[PDB]
Amino acid sequence: SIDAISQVINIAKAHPNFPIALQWTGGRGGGHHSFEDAHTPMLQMYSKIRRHPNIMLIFGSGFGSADDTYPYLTGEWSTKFDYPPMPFDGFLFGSRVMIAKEVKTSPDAKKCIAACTGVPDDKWEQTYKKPTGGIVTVRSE
Amino acid sequence: NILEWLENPSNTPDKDYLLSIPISCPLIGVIQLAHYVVTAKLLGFTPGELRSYLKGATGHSQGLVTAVAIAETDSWESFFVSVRKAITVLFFIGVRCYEAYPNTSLPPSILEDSLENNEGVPSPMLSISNLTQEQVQDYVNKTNSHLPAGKQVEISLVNGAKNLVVSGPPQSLYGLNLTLRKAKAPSGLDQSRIPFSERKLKFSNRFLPVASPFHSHLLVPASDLINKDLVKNNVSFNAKDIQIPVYDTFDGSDLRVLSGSISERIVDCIIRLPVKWETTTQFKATHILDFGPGGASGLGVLTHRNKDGTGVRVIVAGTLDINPDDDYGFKQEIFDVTSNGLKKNPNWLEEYH
Amino acid sequence: ELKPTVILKLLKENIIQMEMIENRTMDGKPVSLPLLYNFNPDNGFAPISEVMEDRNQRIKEMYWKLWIDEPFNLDFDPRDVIKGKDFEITAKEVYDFTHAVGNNCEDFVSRPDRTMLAPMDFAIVVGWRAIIKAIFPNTVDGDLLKLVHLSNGYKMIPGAKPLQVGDVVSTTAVIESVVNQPTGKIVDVVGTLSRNGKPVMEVTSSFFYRGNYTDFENTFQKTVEPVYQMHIKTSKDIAVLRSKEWFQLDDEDFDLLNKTLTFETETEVTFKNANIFSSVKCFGPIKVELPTKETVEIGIVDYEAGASHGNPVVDFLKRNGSTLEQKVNLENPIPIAVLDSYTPSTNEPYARVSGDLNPIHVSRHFASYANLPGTITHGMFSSASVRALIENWAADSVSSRVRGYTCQFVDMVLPNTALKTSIQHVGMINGRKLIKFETRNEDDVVVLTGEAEIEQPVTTFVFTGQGSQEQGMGMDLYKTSKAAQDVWNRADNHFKDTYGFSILDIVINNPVNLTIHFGGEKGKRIRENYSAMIFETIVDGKLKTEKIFKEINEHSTSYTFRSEKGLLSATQFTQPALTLMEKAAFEDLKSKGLIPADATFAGHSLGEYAALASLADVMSIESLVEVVFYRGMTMQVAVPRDELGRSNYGMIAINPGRVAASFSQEALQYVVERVGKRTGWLVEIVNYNVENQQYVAAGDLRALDTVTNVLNFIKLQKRGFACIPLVGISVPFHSTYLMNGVKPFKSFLKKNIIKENVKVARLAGKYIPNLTAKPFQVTKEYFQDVYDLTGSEPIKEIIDNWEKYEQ
Amino acid sequence: MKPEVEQELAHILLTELLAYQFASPVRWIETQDVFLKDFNTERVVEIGPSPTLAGMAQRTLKNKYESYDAALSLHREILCYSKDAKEIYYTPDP
Ligand SMILES: Cc1cc2nc3c(=O)[nH]c(=O)nc-3n(C[C@H](O)[C@H](O)[C@H](O)COP(=O)(O)O)c2cc1C
Repeated sequence: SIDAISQVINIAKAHPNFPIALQWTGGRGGGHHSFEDAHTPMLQMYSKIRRHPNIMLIFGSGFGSADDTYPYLTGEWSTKFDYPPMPFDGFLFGSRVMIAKEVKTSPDAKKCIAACTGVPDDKWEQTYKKPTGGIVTVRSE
Repeated sequence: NILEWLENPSNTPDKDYLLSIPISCPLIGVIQLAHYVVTAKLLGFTPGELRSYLKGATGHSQGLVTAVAIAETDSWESFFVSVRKAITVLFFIGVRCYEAYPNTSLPPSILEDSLENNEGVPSPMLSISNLTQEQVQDYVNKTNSHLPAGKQVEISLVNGAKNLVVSGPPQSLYGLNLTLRKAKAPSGLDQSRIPFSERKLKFSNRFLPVASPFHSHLLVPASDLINKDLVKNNVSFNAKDIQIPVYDTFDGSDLRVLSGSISERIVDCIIRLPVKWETTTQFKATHILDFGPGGASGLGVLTHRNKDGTGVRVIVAGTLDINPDDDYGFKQEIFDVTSNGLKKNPNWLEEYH
Repeated sequence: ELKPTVILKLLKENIIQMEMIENRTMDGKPVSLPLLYNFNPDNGFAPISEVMEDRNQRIKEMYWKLWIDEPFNLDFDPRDVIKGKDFEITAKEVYDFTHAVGNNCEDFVSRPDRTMLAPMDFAIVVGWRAIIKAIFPNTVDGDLLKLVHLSNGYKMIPGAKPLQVGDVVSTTAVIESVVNQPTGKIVDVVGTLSRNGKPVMEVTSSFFYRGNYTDFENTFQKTVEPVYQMHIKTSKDIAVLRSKEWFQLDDEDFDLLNKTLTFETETEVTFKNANIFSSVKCFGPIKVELPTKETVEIGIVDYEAGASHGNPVVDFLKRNGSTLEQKVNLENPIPIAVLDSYTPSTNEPYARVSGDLNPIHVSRHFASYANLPGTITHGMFSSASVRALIENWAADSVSSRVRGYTCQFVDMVLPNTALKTSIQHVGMINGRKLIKFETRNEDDVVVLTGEAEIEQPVTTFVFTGQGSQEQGMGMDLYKTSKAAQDVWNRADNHFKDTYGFSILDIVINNPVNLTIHFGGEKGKRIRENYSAMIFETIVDGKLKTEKIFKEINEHSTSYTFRSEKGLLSATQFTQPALTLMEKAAFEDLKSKGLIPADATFAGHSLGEYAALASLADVMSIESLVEVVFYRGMTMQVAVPRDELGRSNYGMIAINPGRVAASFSQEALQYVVERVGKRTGWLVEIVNYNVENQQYVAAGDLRALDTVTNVLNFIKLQKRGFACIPLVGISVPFHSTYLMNGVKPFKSFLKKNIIKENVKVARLAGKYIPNLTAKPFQVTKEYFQDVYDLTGSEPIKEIIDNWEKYEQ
Repeated sequence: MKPEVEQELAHILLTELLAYQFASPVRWIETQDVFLKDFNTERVVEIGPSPTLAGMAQRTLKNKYESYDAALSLHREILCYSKDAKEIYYTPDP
C-alpha cells in the first residue's frame, strides 16, 4: 500500500548506498493479494521513489508479454492518466510461467491453468464475489 | 496610509480591513513590483534587462496586471510609469469590485456550524482538493439547481487536475460545503481492507483568505465601470510596448496578439472568466520565478506540483529559506554564483529512459 | 478648517453678548445663539449677571433653526397632533445610515433580484422632525441645552411589513404625557409612521427637561392600565360591582354569576400640584370570557372626577381582580452572547445622516457650556448599534424577525469608548422571544439597557391522530399545569354530568369494563341522554335512523361498556381522550407565550379536529369532547361487532419500498385497486403518509390478510415483510365504506359548529385540511377543488351562486 | 366579500371539510410537502403522545429535501411534545 511504500522509502533513505528493489504489485496478481489498484499508488508515489537513486522500481501483477509491458518500460503508461511519462526499471512475471515446461505443475493442472481466460484490469475486482475469467478470490486461514 | 502602518505596526488596521480587496489588490501589486525591483537591483540589472532575460510572463488572476506591467518596463526612469499603470488598474479593480459585491455579515449560527466541523470561516471562494473538475461541477450543478440566478456559484480557478476553486456568495458556498461533507469520508477512516473500486472517495475543502468572488458573475457589473475609468485615468497597454509573451489566463494565448484592448481582456479575466492555470502554463521553460505573495504557500509551489517530473524548476523569489526536499528553490538560488545557482529538476522521461 | 465659533463684544453699554456659533447646520449657513449678560460695575464682587428673560426662547430659536425646517413659531398646542412631512426612502439614505451606525445586515445591502429593506432604526430618521417638534411649544417650557433623552422605542404593528427602499412614509406625532417632577419635566411623545395609508410602526420617545417647574396647569398624563381580570363567584361580588357608579353594563339583566370579566382601561389626568390631581378620567370597555375562551364586550368603564388624590377604579381592580401580564419569564435566562462595540471618533456622520444637529455632539464650546463631559456620542447611535448587534445574534441576522426594540439611556458615552453588551433570552410574549440587553463601558458602568421582541423561526404545529393510546397520557401535565387542569376538569365534569363516567378515570386506570347506573333522578337524566343519541345513515338516498345503545330502554337500570384489555382502546373513549391530551398540551404552550401568531397547522386524521379546537377555538371544551364522543360511538356501531368490542375490518401499514426497491406507489395503488375489483370486497388506501414508504390500507381483515400475502408473493419474485398491522384501529376509516355517514355527519357538525365561533383570520392560509392538502381559503378555486374531489351540493350552491355571495 | 358573508362561507367550507375527511383518504404527503417546502419550516412541533408524525417528517426530509435543505441552509428542527420538552419550552438544563 501507500504506507508500505513510505516505509520502503525510509529504509532506502537510511542506507543511501545500498540498492533496494521496490517490487510493486497491485491487487490483481496471483496468490495472496491486496485490495489496491495497480496504477494509482504508483502515480502518487513515483516522484518520492525517484527522489532516491538507490531504489530500483519493478512493476508486476498482471503482465505476460512484451506488448503489455513496453508502455511501462517507456513510461508512456502514465500519460493516459494525464501525467508525465514514468518509466520503470523492470518487471516480474509470476502467473505467466506457471505452465512453463520446467515447473512442477501437474499436466492436468497446466491444462486447467491454460483454460482460464483471465479478465482485463478494469474488471479484476470482480473476483471478491464470483468467478471471473476462471479465477475467484477466497480467504486463507 | 501604508507608510504610517509600516512605520508603526501598533497603529496598523486589523487583518480583516487589510484583506478587503480595495486595500489588498494594489498592495499585492506593490509587493510583487517591489520583489521584482529587488531582484533586478541585486543582479545589477535594469528592469528592461531582467525582462529581456525572460522567455515570457503571466499571472494568476490579479497577477496578470503585474505581469503585463513588468513586460512594459524599459529602464529605471519609465519603471515608475509602469508601476503607476499597474497600481492604478489594481486600485480601481479593488474599488469597483468591492462596490459591486460588498461583504456582509454572516449569521453566527453558520459561523459556529462551520467552525465546529474543522472548517474555516466562510468567504466568497472555496478551495476543493482531490476531486476532478467533473465531480466538482456535478456538485456545483446539484447545489445551483436549488438556488436563484443571483446566488448561483461557479468554478473560478482550475488550479490543477485535482485542485479547483469555487467562487460565489459565502452562503451558497456554505451550502455547497454542507453537501460535500454529506458525501466525504472521515480522514481517520481505514479502507485498506475494502476493494479499491468500492472505496468511498476522500477529499478536502477549505475557504480561501479572500473577501470577494473573483471570476464570478457577481462582479460582472463592474467591468464596464473599470473600463470606463481606466480610459479617464490614462492607463492603457499597447501591444508594441509589450515585448515578451504574456499569456492570457483563460486560453493561455499570447496577449500581444489580442485584437482588442489588452486592459479590457485583463480585467475580464480577473473579474469574469475562470483561470485555467494548466492551460496558461503550457509554455516550455526550465526555470520559473515566483514573485507573487505566499512564499512556500504561493503560486510557485502549486505550479511545481502541477509540473513535477517535466524538467521544470520553480524558484520563489519572494522569500529566503531552506527546502529539505530541495525540489524547488528560494530567493538565494537566483543570486548564487556557484553550481548551486543552477539546479535542474528531474525529467523522468529522460533520466530513466 | 478654522472658523469663528464664539464672539464676545458689548451689544450695549451695559450688556455683554456672547454669540455662540454652530457651523454644522443643515443649510451650511452658521447659526448663532446670542447669550446676553448684564455688566454692573457697582457690584465689584460679581459685576456680571445673566439676562434670563427669553433665554429659553433664544435657545429654542437656535435649536429650531438646527432641527426644524419650518417657520419659527412656538405658540402651538401640545395637546394637538403634529404632522410630519412625507419621506421618500432611497438606497443612498439606507446605505449612509447603515454605514454610520455600523449595521452590516445583508437585508439592507443592495443585491441582485432582491429589493433592499430599511433598518428599524431608520424610523428615527423618518420621524425625528415630528417627534422633536413636540418639546418646543412655549407651554412646555424648558432649557433645551439641559434636555435629556431618557429612552426610545420601536414597535412594529402586527401584520405590518418592514420598511423598504422605495416606500413613502408619513409621520404623525402626539404628546402622550407631560408631567412636572421634582427633578424636572418629563415629556413622553408617540410617533406613528404610516405607509400607503396604513400604520407600520410606533415610536415612543421620552424626554427630560431638567429644572424646577411648577406650571401644573400645562401638565397632563395618559397611562394604559394593565388588563385586570375578575372571576365573579358569589352574589356578593355582583352586588359590590353594581354598587360602583362607574361599572356600567349595556344589558342591565346580564348574568355576571360565574363569569370571568376583563377590564382594559385608560386614565387621563390633569394636575393641580405634585401630589394631587385636578381631574381624573378612567374609561374603556368591559369584556366577558366565553366558553370558546373568546372575550366579548359587555359594557364600558366610565369614571370621571374632579379634584382627587387617586383613581378609585384602578385601586378596586387591583385589590379585587388580578392583572394579566403578557410577558412570561423563562425559569432561567438563556445567555446569547457578550459582544464588543466601539463608539466612532466623530459624531458628525451620524448627525448628518439622522438630521440630529444638536451642537453638544459636535461643538466643543457648546458641550462645555452645557457642563457635559465632552462631545458625547448620540444616544440614538448607541441604540442603533446595539440593535444591530441584537439583530445579528438574537435574530440570526434576519431583519424581519425583530418586531420590537426599546432602550433606556442610563448614562452618557464619549467617542472612542469600548462598549460591552450582554444579550439574554429571558421570556416570551405572544409567541415572540424577549431579549434583554445591558451595555457597559470600560469603567464597568451601565450606559444602556433595553429589551427586544424577536419572532420565532417559521413554525408548524402538527397534531397526531389515532394510534397507540397509552394509559396515563397527558397526566404529568395535568398534575403540573393549570391550563391543562382547566381543560381536563371541564371535560371530566361534562362527562360525569352527562354520561355518568369520568374520562380522567379511563385515562388513568384503563378499566376493562365500565358500568353506568341509572338510579335516582340523576341516573334517569343520564339514561335519557344515552337513549337520545342515534346513528343516522343514508341508504339508497334515504335516511335510516338507527339507535346507539339498543339495550338501553326506559326500564334499564344500568349499562356496561365492554372490552378485552382496557376501554382506553375503545374508539368512543380513545378519541376524546386523545383530543383532550392534545388540547391540554397546546393550552399549556399558549399559557407560556410560545405560540407564534402566524403558525400554520394541520392534523393527521383525528388530530385535525383537535388542531382546529386548539388554534382556531371553533368550539368550547364541552362541545369538543361531546362531538368526539358521539362520533366515536357512531364508529363502534358502523361495523358489526361482538362481545369485548371487536370488528371484522382492520388496517395495515404498507411500505412499498420493502416488497421491491422498484415498487412505485402508483403500482401499489394499482394492485390494491385490482385486488378489490378482482375479488369484489372492500379494500383501498386511506393514508398516504411517506412517499413510497408508508401507505395504510383499510378494509376486511381477511382481505387485508390476502393483500399482505400477495405483496409477500410479489416480494418473492421480480407483522409482515412489508405489512405491519396498525394496532388500535377497528374500523375502515377514510374508506368508501363510510360514505353514507358523511351525510348525517355533515348535519351533526353543521349543528354543533357555531357560525359565530369560526374566525377566518385564524384559518386562512394556516389550516391545511386532509381532504385537500391546500391551506384554507374562502375562494371559488378552493370550493371548486372541494367539489372536484368530493361532490357536495351546498358547495356548488356556493360555486354556482358565487357572484351573489361575493357581491 | 363582506366579513359576515366571508364567515358564512368559511363555516360552510369547514363543516364540509370535516364531514368528508373521515370518509376520504388522508393526504399527508401533500401536507408535508406544503409545510416543508411552500412555507419552509425551521421548527415542526408535534402535539401528541408519541413521535409518529415527527418520524414521518424526518423520513420525508431525509428522502426528499436533503439537497434543497443543504443548499438553502435550513437548520430544520423536528420536535415532538412527548420527548422534546426542553426545546419546546426553552428550558435547557444547566
Ligand atoms: C502460485 C503463486 C504463488 C505465489 N507465492 C508467493 C509467495 O510465496 N510469496 C510471495 O511473496 N509472493 C508470492 N506470489 C506472488 C508473486 O510473487 C507475484 O507478486 C505475483 O505472482 C505477480 O502477479 P501476477 O501473478 O499477476 O503475475 C505468488 C504468486 C503465485 C501466482
